[PDB]
Amino acid sequence: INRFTRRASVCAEAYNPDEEEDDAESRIIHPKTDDQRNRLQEACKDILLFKNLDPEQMSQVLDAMFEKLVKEGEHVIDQGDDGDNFYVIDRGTFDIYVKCDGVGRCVGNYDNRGSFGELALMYNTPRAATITATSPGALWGLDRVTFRRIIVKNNAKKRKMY
Amino acid sequence: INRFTRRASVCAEAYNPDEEEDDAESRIIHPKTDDQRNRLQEACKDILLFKNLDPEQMSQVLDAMFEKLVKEGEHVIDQGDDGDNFYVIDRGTFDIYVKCDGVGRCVGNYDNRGSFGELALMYNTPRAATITATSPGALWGLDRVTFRRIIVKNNAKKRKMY
Amino acid sequence: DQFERIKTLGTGSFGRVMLVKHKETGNHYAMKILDKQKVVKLKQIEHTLNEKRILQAVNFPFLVKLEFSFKDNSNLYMVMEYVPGGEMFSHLRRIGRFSEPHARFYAAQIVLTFEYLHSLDLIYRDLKPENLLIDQQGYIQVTDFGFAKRVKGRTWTLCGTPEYLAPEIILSKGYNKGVDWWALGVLIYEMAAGYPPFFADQPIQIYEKIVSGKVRFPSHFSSDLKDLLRNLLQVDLTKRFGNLKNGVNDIKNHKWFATTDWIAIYQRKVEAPFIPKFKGPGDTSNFDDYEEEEIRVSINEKCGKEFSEF
Amino acid sequence: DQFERIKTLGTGSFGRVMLVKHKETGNHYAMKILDKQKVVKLKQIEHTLNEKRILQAVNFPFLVKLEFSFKDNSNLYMVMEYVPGGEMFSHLRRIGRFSEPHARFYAAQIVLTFEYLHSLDLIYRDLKPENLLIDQQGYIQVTDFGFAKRVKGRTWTLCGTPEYLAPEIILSKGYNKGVDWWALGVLIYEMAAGYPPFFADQPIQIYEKIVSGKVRFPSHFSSDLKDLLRNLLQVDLTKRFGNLKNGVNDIKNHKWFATTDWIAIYQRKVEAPFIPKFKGPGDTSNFDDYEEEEIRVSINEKCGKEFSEF
Repeated sequence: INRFTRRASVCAEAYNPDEEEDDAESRIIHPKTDDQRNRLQEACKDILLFKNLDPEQMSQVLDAMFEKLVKEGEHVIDQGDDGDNFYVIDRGTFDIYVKCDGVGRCVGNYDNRGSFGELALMYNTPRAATITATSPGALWGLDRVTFRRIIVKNNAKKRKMY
Repeated sequence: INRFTRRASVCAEAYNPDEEEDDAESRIIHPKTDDQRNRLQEACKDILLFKNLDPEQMSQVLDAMFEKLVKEGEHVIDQGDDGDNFYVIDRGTFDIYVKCDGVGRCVGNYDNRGSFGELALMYNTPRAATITATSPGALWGLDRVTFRRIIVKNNAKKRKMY
Repeated sequence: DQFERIKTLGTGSFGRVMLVKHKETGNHYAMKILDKQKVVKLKQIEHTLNEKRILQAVNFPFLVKLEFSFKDNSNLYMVMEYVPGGEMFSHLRRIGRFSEPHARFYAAQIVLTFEYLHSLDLIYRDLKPENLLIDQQGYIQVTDFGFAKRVKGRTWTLCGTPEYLAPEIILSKGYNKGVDWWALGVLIYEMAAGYPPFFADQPIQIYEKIVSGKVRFPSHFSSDLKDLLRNLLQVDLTKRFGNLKNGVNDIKNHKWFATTDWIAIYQRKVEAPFIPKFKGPGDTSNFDDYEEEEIRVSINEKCGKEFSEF
Repeated sequence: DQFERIKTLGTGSFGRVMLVKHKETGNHYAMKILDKQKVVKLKQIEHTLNEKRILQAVNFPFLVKLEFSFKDNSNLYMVMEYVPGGEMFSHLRRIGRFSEPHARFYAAQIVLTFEYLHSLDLIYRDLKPENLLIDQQGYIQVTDFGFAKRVKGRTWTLCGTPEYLAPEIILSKGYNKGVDWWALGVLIYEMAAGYPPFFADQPIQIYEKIVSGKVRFPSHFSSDLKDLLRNLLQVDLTKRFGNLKNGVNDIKNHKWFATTDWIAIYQRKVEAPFIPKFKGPGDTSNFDDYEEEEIRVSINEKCGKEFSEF
């Protein structure tokens, strides 16, 4: 009747901001130019995660960002290892070749348009597909560790105070 | 964006219309009772193929139908091997198991209806199911070779006679 | 290794489960191997520790026994009582859909186990149709309890399955009970319509459907549960009429749910509406034709200092 | 001993297309390899014999001028032209919704190739998204011509469109070339709505949807396309627009083709809307990748007389 796909768990690191770690207020802001932030806000103000979020959290996320220069021909990500990074579509053509049952197939080429990689921030999931860079460019390397930590800390502080 | 699907080539058995010589009327002969024949006709009427067939072809198939007695714990048909037979559960209940990524998941059973391997007669394809015995019973049906031969003979007769 | 194996019983992300015969008594039992490979590769020791601490002092009819537990230099095997019968999802897929009494009994058992877990401050967490066992005497049993928590408190855990989530879990918001109630509103759908609830070729559609609470009225559905399904999906929980802290003075006073004699159900006496057909020791007609994978025993010590609580 | 292989381009249930290079001059080309082991069991010599004559029956730009084939002891090779671009199915899956100019150009090319195939009275027979390649010159080409055949009488070799099969052939009956439109008509849906036509997985559901004359019309179709789809809805497609005298009047005079000019395309001189990027020779980035698989077959004769004509 149907193939009936599996239903594996989606557990992850139980981040309990209460008595974990030792540091505090580890924001690590990375400011940049104003034009880049203004251009990125147009796309950041439309994601399901940012559609309902406090302006302070959005500003903090926009301020905290790391850039990485990727040249033509570089297999930085491959379907196999675990996935912990959120890549934003800044500029340049990037092909998404997924290994469908061990066979490469282009899913959807991204050229300074669209949004992807947010699924990696939902739970512990391996690499979505191979991101082949057709030409040089500068991508945004946002790790998973940073996103949950302040995004939950602000809510906890607001619930404790407010 | 989408689960997607394969584009495998499909196949069907060939035939030589120039070969007009065939059997006199039917090879296998096994006239059953009236109640069994009526039940088989009522069960076959629910099939789409039997919606346009005339009483002549129905009577021919009923006279040429082949019955097979399956005991308990018996096993003949298996997955993987090229399907070359077809039967219909006249009575009882037999659960069918289909592979699902190394797991023979169940699909269901039939009770005086249905048709195990009805699509196998439409085109040559490996066995995409697995039958298992449960209790003594009888299955009515015909192999793919004789069924296709009779169908092509009837088609040629209806095309040339007019 | 004081147990003679027979044949595998199941394999998946949760782990491996095989069938063994007690050498000291001669009885078919289930043996679940923890492996620990995925645990070390995915970090899942907290859930195991919580489940162990819970089972240390928890026992109810809707729970599996813990008889002998074995830990090796690099592996762990938990023994449990086997319940020949198989899961109900297989029968549901084979037939198609159950009747109203079946759904009523399912809801009764669900509320009963919910009240039992709340009596000692517990959360079921994961909930899927592949965690049910029906015996011959009608005693239903539940398996897979690693996804639990000692005290509800106020954490931000993320797990389960994409097919059973709510906006509160996507952005952790406590969901002390919504995750165990909102998602439940769709469970009945799986046992009502002739097709799975979520049918999409992309997780984005599933997420959009989960966020946008709206049940599609099937072409053939009873008008009794229609009003209940039209309101089961909600954001908050205080606005829900039938959602009292007791959980007994709300479902019993419902429209269709009225003659649910819970006094006879909680005492394990009323027979189930569908008993599986037995044949011999360790039946396999109800179970699938899954094969056994490559098994491997321990060789040396590698991660024996993990569960250092015994 | 002339062309040396490089890597694999794609294998299927009939043959494997790979990349080859000439040892004399040196130019990248495509080569289809087939194994007689799978053909002997199925016995499909009639379909393969048509290629021997199709190799010469080529006197038009659209008709890909195939190269000379070579039969071995247990393998056959056929060289063809190179396609630096890619397939249309991949582009459709990547985008999923073409504009008005692109759709008009695709419809014009489809009409042109259909008229070209009908002029010679050569049944296309095979039809699938894979049979449409985009060359670097900004045109469309067809592949796999072995299924083509022209017989005076009827036929019964069912093979080509298993999914997109009209209800007139599912009952094991005759058919005409007009069916080539029907099997392709549903394809236009993929270039209009955004999702596949059949939203199921079991062949039974696909057959029920095909026999059931009902097609949705979301708020995304054109004006003339809606009328064209509504006109074709009966089960017994008797009023087909292709089964006419010349077969190029009602379709060309329709409102969909308000402006057309086949003379401009006859001489090949109109640049396509968007040609794939050509990054020099060996630009196999547009095509889908595949695992490498060398020829591991023993050099031994296996029925030579059965493969004499080649």
